[PDB]
Amino acid sequence: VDYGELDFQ
Amino acid sequence: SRRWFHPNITGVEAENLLLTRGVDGSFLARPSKSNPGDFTLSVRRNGAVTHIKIQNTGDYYDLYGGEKFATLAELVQYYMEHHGQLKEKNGDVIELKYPLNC
Repeated sequence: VDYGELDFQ
Repeated sequence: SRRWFHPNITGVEAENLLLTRGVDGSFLARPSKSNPGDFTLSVRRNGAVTHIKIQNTGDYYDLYGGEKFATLAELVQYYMEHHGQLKEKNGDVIELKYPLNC
């Protein structure tokens, strides 16, 4: 853990 | 009801739980430890677990970006039903398929 990074639209 | 919500679990416990009891696509929500008031999604994918921060401002919920929702259940259901909308930087979707019940 490890927190993923997000791609929005 | 919100069966996918685990009120008394940490991230390491969520991880173990998804690995033992779930399949790839299994997911759950829990309270954030890193930020009280927030929540966290923990998602099994390719045999490992990724964790996703959920912002609770008091007004609405989101994933520190993306579309905003009045409630936690609306956010979870939206991402269950719009699989392309939740992706990491590398282009891989993070798929919320199978809610792991408490």
